[PDB]
Amino acid sequence: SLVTQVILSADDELRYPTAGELETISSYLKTGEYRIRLISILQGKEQEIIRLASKKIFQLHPEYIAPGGNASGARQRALCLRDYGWYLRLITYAILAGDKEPLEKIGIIGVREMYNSLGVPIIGMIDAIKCLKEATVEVISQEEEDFVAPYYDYIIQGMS
Amino acid sequence: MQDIITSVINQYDLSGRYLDIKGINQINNYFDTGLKRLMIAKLINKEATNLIKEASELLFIEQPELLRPCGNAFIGNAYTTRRYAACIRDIEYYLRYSAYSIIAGNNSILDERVLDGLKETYNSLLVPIGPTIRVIQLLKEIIQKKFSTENIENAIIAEPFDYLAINLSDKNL
Amino acid sequence: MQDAITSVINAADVQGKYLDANSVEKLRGYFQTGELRVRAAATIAANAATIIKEAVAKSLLYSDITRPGGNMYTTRRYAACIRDLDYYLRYATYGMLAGDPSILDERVLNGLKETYNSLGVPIGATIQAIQAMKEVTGSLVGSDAGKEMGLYFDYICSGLS
Amino acid sequence: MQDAITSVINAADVQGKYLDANSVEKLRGYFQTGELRVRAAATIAANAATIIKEAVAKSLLYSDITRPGGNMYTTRRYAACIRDLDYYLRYATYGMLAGDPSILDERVLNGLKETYNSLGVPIGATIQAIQAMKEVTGSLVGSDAGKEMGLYFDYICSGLS
Amino acid sequence: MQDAITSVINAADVQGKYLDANSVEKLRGYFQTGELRVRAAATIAANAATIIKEAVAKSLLYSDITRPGGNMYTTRRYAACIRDLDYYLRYATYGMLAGDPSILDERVLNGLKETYNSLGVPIGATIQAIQAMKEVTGSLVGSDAGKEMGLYFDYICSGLS
Amino acid sequence: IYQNERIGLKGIDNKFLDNNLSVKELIRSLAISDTFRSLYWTPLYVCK
Amino acid sequence: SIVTKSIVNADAEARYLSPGELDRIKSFVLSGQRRLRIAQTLTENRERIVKQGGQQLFQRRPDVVSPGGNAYGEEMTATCLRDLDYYLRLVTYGIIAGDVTPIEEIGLVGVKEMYSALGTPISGVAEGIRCMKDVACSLLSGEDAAEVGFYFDYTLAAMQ
Amino acid sequence: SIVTKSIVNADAEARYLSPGELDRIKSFVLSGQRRLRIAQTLTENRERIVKQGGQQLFQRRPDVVSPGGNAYGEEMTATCLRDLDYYLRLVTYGIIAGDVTPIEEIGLVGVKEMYSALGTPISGVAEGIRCMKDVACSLLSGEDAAEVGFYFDYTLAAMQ
Amino acid sequence: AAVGNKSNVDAPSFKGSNMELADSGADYKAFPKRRMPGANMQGFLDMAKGMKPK
Amino acid sequence: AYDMDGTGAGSLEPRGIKSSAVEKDSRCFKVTFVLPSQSRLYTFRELQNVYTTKMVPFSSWYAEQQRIQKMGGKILKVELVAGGQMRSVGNQ
Amino acid sequence: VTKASGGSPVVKPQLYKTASMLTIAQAEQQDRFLELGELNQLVSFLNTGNIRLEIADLLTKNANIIVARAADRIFVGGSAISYLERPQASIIEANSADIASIRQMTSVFQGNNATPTGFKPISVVRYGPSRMKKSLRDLDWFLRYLTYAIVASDPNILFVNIRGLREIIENACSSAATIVALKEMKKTSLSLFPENSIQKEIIEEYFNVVVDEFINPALTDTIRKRTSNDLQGLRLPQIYAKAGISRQKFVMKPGLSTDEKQSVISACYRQVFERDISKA
Ligand SMILES: CCC1=C(C)/C(=C/C2=NC(=C\c3[nH]c(/C=C4\NC(=O)[C@H](C)[C@H]4CC)c(C)c3CCC(=O)O)/C(CCC(=O)O)=C2C)NC1=O
Ligand SMILES: CCC1=C(C)/C(=C/C2=NC(=C\c3[nH]c(/C=C4\NC(=O)[C@H](C)[C@H]4CC)c(C)c3CCC(=O)O)/C(CCC(=O)O)=C2C)NC1=O
Ligand SMILES: CCC1=C(C)/C(=C/C2=NC(=C\c3[nH]c(/C=C4\NC(=O)[C@H](C)[C@H]4CC)c(C)c3CCC(=O)O)/C(CCC(=O)O)=C2C)NC1=O
Ligand SMILES: CCC1=C(C)/C(=C/C2=NC(=C\c3[nH]c(/C=C4\NC(=O)[C@H](C)[C@H]4CC)c(C)c3CCC(=O)O)/C(CCC(=O)O)=C2C)NC1=O
Ligand SMILES: CCC1=C(C)/C(=C/C2=NC(=C\c3[nH]c(/C=C4\NC(=O)[C@H](C)[C@H]4CC)c(C)c3CCC(=O)O)/C(CCC(=O)O)=C2C)NC1=O
Ligand SMILES: CCC1=C(C)/C(=C/C2=NC(=C\c3[nH]c(/C=C4\NC(=O)[C@H](C)[C@H]4CC)c(C)c3CCC(=O)O)/C(CCC(=O)O)=C2C)NC1=O
Ligand SMILES: CCC1=C(C)/C(=C/C2=NC(=C\c3[nH]c(/C=C4\NC(=O)[C@H](C)[C@H]4CC)c(C)c3CCC(=O)O)/C(CCC(=O)O)=C2C)NC1=O
Ligand SMILES: CCC1=C(C)/C(=C/C2=NC(=C\c3[nH]c(/C=C4\NC(=O)[C@H](C)[C@H]4CC)c(C)c3CCC(=O)O)/C(CCC(=O)O)=C2C)NC1=O
Repeated sequence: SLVTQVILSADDELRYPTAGELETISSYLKTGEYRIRLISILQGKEQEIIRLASKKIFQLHPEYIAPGGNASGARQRALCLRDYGWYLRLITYAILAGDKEPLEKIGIIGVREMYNSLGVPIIGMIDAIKCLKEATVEVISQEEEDFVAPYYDYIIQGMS
Repeated sequence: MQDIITSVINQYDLSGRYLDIKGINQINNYFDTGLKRLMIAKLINKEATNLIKEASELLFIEQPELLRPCGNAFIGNAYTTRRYAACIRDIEYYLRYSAYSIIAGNNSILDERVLDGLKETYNSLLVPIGPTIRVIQLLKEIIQKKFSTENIENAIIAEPFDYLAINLSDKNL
Repeated sequence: MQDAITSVINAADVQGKYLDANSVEKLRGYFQTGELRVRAAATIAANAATIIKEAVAKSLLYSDITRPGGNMYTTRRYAACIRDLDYYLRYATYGMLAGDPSILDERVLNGLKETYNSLGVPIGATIQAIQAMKEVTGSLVGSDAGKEMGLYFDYICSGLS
Repeated sequence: MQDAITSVINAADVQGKYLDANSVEKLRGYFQTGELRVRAAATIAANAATIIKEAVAKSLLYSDITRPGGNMYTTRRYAACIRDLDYYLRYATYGMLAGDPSILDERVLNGLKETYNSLGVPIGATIQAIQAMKEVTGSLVGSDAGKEMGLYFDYICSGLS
Repeated sequence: MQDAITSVINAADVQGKYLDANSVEKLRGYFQTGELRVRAAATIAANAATIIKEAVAKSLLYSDITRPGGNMYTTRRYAACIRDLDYYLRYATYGMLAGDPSILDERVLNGLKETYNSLGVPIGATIQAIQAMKEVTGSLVGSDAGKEMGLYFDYICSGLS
Repeated sequence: IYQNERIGLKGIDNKFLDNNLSVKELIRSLAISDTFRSLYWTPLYVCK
Repeated sequence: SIVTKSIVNADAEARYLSPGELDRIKSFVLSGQRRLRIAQTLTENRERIVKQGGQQLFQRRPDVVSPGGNAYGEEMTATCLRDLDYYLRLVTYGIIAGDVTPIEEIGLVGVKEMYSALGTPISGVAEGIRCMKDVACSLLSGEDAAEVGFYFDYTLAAMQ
Repeated sequence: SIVTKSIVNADAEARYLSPGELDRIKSFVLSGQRRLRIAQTLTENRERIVKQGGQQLFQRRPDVVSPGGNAYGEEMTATCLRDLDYYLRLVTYGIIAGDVTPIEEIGLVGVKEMYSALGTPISGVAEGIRCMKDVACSLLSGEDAAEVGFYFDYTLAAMQ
Repeated sequence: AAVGNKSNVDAPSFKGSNMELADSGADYKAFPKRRMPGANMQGFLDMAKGMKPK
Repeated sequence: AYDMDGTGAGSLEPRGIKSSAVEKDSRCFKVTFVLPSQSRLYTFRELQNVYTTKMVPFSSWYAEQQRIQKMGGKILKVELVAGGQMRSVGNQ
Repeated sequence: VTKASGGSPVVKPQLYKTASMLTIAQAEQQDRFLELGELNQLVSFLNTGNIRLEIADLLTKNANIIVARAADRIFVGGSAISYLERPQASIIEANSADIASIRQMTSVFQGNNATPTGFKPISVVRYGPSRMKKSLRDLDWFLRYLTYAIVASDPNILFVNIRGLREIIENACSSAATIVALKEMKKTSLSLFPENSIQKEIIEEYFNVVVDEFINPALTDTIRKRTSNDLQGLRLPQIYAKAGISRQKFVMKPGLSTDEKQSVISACYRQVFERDISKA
């Protein structure tokens, strides 16, 4: 989370948190429930969104769905929606703890070697998350989707 | 480094005086465009991996020599994919430190972390300085394609990329 | 860190005697299999990533260590596995060439089971990954070469147990 | 600024002894090549402009130091090159006659690499120009004379590096 | 750090062309002398201490650099010499195998004459030690092999001058 | 300069001492000597 | 430009700028609108100004392109026109700078050393710029042709 | 051996063995038939190689056996030949291992500390090994004498 | 064969051509003899064909 | 000299590890710990064993023990093998 | 503008290894003459020698035949081999190898199976010239570093320049239209030698190093995160560090042989003191 980054970043200098950092905790905690209210909106639309993600990741990339591709077959596609479910679940964690570590300690750190040992094309997974961010805009209004927009494209930046 | 603010405060500390209103007017000009400086930065994070890709093809479409053998001058252009891999990596940096420096509203982060020894490093590896600067402003035109209907975002985007251009030049005039 | 020739020279030297007929008898036995081990180590170097991809998909790919809560959930933790399985397939290749498993316990086995208990890495799933990795290695190098490369896999599995 | 005879006399004088058999032995070796060096310095004087025109066209003529932004773009900067390459081909001719590279570091090498770093002149392209200039110089003066003239070119390239 | 094959590949690659008949013509010339260089590097490895002991006793053993005030007086300073002469006989062995003196100026020559001037090490006595060391090296490896190993000694002596 | 090498310049001094030469031509007559060229031009870097 | 050397003139003299210097910086910047129009004409006429420039150059100097000439063959003739594209570019700089200071330190200082060292007849390249001048002044009115031609003939003067 | 240090070389470098390393393990094991023949010659010639080895050693160094020498009397002279039997044994190990790695960590590492601490002239024992070398190379052909002598002179080098 | 026969006059060397075989072209310089054009310059070569024939 | 000259907050050398070790201290611990790197997956360096047991001095145990937890290490056991306890003079 | 300068020394970055090369460097880094094992290392690759060299010329001579026979397979639209452009640097020359392609103005089939299933071959001019100006250029280059890997010691120069290559060109190229073209060169290059002779196994093993590793995921970028503020984070392609001699490390696992424990300790002397003073 954000307080953890301040306690850590202040701990390697052997000092208490300064004036600016205590702002960064205080301002983060005052915007508390709005992340809490937002994640309940997204949890009610996880079956909403991943159905829309499978819309365009496969019409864009029929290579993976076709016989021979990695996602060919039922059970391969079955977990395919599961990876969207874990990613969307991770983003609800990142939207709450207002930073990137739950998207980075999980999911991002070492993701390429995971997929490369699986056969999933790592470029395709970048479009999958980009597809997932494209899908979240429809079930979300303009007020709060740019609140969740910077959490998505960090994942794309992490995967390249 | 130093943002526009800390650079302003050091301006008044050297003279040892409090912040007058001419000093505060400089700070207010940052606070007005500060909200506009972010979606410029937020657009770059969303357009980062793309904006390097359009810059490379727009570069090599005019400099096909950079994708060719060097000549006997052992010069580092994008000849091999090992050369091409690292050479795209430099475009990462020019977009990155020119992205922070858009938010700081001041080129202090640019010269001390990019410019200092840049001609040093490229003269060692014999790297192109000419094409290296041209790709920096191919990014500038590419980024300004998005914010184009008005023209006060344009001066903001131009300031980091224009600073690297004037400073990486061997001065002809 | 001794090969078959180093171990033969050590035992013949540790008694202060020359290399008699029995010491050279084993050395001739090692030189006969010298042609087999290089070709075994040849193909294993080529299909290193393919062998590890086959073992994990055949042993522990879909088990619930792979799912959340399991010992292999996060991408850092998954990436540590194929990094970790690479050493077992690599050091076993060294034992197959040297003809002596001294390098394994010297550089792999010591402090290994004591380390996995610290991290909480499941030794049970680890050995079955190496067993499955041993099964695919017998596919590539053949039967007898698989018998040689397989002879050092279970040496790792035995000591790691 | 010492030639082969000056260096031989200095070392024989610095110990306060006469010119023994070893000191004259090298001096006789220098007088044997005295005929070769003059003819080598003869043709180099004739084809001075032709050699420099061949080196720049063969090494750095069309590279992007020649284009805008490169280190050699403007006509003042291009004209400084052939002026600059003339000294390397000229002072190397002096070392070839004197048989001792003392004149190079005395009058060329000292403060040279420290000067190019000030101007920002690429030392990498400079040495390859001298290497290409060394290659054409072996064309004119022959093999062994090129070996002599070439022996001072890389001395410049070594110290300038 | 390029050998004869690396230098041939670089020049053939730097023009973007394949290895034509002229590039392979020199490569065949290097492979012909491949048998000579290893045996030359073989005996030099064996008689490394003997060669350096012969050179210093033949060139600068009893001169007044060896006596008090000379540049080699104290035991630390004397011990630095045979340590220092070991590199010249060692790196020259590398140039003899690689067939290209690029390793010398890369790892020996650069900052060398600028370092001896700092310490005040006499460059004159240094070259004569290497010349005497070159003379004994022609004793061991033979005539043509001595011509090869000797071709890199004077390269050190030239640049170190 | 020492008396050995000043013998080569004695034609320049007494030409000046008899009021037959200026100061600037005395200065140029000294600097264009080989006694000067052998001291500050020859044993030095070309730009120093 | 006129701004930079009117400064460095008054800089050396330990003084500020006179009315004679400041009524011309003033007079030059009001001239700046008309200068960009003139340079804008030569900017996207380089296809005709260069190609017709080398038109009359070869008709007047067939030696340089004939076998034995410096610009002989498909190769050198391309570079034969490349230099004219250079000098046509510098004239666009001089028109906007209001002076041959850009043309001075680019393409003029030490130009005889380059072309003598390249084997190129320096008189031949002077003939090339004169042929470009008639094409350039034919593209503009009389008030402009007294300027655009005015910078070419300075380049003609320094190039011999 | 060549097998164990070609491994530990590539072991430290985090890589496998190159063709340069694997075409020599290959080249060494085909050489293994010829190595055992060479070591088999020195194995049951230790009676002559040692006894004639100490032959020339005393004729060249009578001080070490004279009264006051380290190997004086019936006792020390027996141990005087015992060490030569040691070093002759290690050369048989180096020939079969294809390297002085057996000779390195046995009889060479810290050898000057032992013989200096025993009062033995280390130069004298070096003379003994050289006398054994002429006897050993006299027992083999020219192709073999370039090997069996080759390991002795390494022991000569490290023993001074 | 030299064919030095007689009347080796000096003036009036004429014209024509022959282009005799090289040699020694069996040596080994590592660099070519250079040439501009390529990349950055296909525009003007194609375009100096225009005036080539004039 | 020793690490307690008067340095604390607001002092010229940066605020850092301050050990209570005397002049040339001769006390040393015997520690045991695992310390996973947590940085190999974006650096891709070679791997080294993380379970170590070694003798650290008293002069720098606190810095090491303060750092072993910095990178998520766990200390399994430490002892004071060499040195006395409650010893006024003699730790030197 | 930068108001200071550290200087730019001439640095030659690593490009590849060769068998004649790294073993000269390994004992170099340990501060020793190479030993008889490594002297036996440098010799019999030189003893490979002309066998490696003749593989180049026989491969180099019919380079067009190697490239053209791939062109018949995966390029519709007549010949479509005009866009070859062998001299790729724009030089007049110094000397040229001989290739000498089509003379008079796909001939016999009898075994020719390229596309494993319904793979779409790139047509032609639909594809366009500028993109076509590379495909023959890269079918060129695969013939090249192979004929630099034969002439060198190892296949390492191929591995550095083919690892992430398929990803970079993956958008302007159907990747399977490369694997067909790369497996046509081995099928063509195996026409030259009597098989089950020594040369047949040499060059075959170098073709499958480049084509099978071509279909292989690219290495991940290495990151250099800094510890404190004033530093700056970097990032390097993992391709970049695996080219060249690749300097070694030393570890002190207690239980090594006391030489390799001695070579590591003396390796520690050279690091901290810059010269092994125990040797000196
Ligand atoms: C919390 C972070 C996290 C992720 C993401 C994760 C992924 C993951 N994906 C897997 C497989 C897979 N994943 C895919 C994926 C896809 N095919 C497509 O076309 C798509 C673009 C993509 C899905 C959106 C396929 C086809 C397989 C099966 C490959 C095989 O085994 O043959 C596997 C092997 C076992 C399994 O399916 O559970 C893991 C562990 N583990 C994690 O801990
Ligand atoms: C933060 C600011 C910053 C920059 C910019 C930077 C650049 C940088 N560029 C490098 C190399 C390189 N850079 C290139 C780049 C190019 N080649 C071309 O032909 C083109 C002109 C250009 C691409 C635009 C190439 C080919 C190399 C490798 C040279 C070689 O090994 O041959 C290297 C050496 C490898 C390494 O990274 O360790 C550094 C340090 N470092 C920095 O800290
Ligand atoms: C060369 C001899 C040698 C070995 C074998 C070795 C292992 C080793 N495995 C580790 C971790 C690990 N190892 C695994 C492995 C697994 N998870 C599973 O479910 C499977 C059963 C298993 C794969 C087969 C995981 C997930 C971690 C990360 C643990 C963590 O982050 O807490 C770590 C911690 C540090 C790191 O990976 O950077 C070490 C040191 N070190 C050595 O020097
Ligand atoms: C691998 C390339 C390379 C070389 C050659 C090298 C030389 C080098 N020689 C040194 C000293 C020295 N070198 C000598 C050498 C000599 N005295 C004489 O009279 C002779 C002429 C000469 C022996 C031939 C002496 C006496 C010192 C010690 C100087 C001192 O203590 O002041 C030192 C100072 C540090 C030290 O020795 O630990 C270096 C770094 N370093 C390198 O990296
Ligand atoms: C901006 C100022 C400026 C100029 C003018 C300039 C000229 C210049 N002209 C060149 C060549 C050349 N220039 C010519 C020119 C000519 N042949 C003729 O017959 C005509 C008389 C004449 C042109 C009208 C030729 C033939 C070459 C190639 C010479 C060779 O290949 O040896 C080259 C070397 C190749 C290159 O890098 O382009 C330079 C640098 N550089 C500059 O920075
Ligand atoms: C395998 C490597 C190896 C060696 C070489 C070795 C040497 C060794 N030499 C010894 C004694 C000795 N060695 C000598 C040797 C000599 N006297 C001379 O004059 C000659 C110069 C020289 C022999 C050629 C003598 C006289 C003693 C007995 C010294 C005493 O009794 O004080 C001893 C003590 C008695 C014993 O245990 O044998 C050892 C251990 N041990 C080893 O493990
Ligand atoms: C951040 C978590 C953490 C803690 C708590 C910690 C404690 C710690 N306390 C120490 C000593 C000490 N601690 C004390 C403390 C006390 N004496 C008393 O009478 C009181 C009961 C008590 C004060 C409340 C004393 C006197 C020493 C010095 C002991 C000696 O010199 O022998 C030392 C030895 C080294 C040093 O101080 O430089 C450590 C490492 N280290 C850590 O990393
Ligand atoms: C010597 C080993 C080696 C190779 C091969 C190599 C290739 C390489 N191919 C490239 C592009 C390309 N390569 C190709 C085509 C193809 N490539 C193929 O291997 C197929 C035969 C064909 C498709 C069927 C195309 C169309 C491009 C342009 C892609 C783009 O526009 O980005 C590029 C980017 C620069 C360029 O535009 O050329 C490199 C660096 N580099 C190397 O170091």
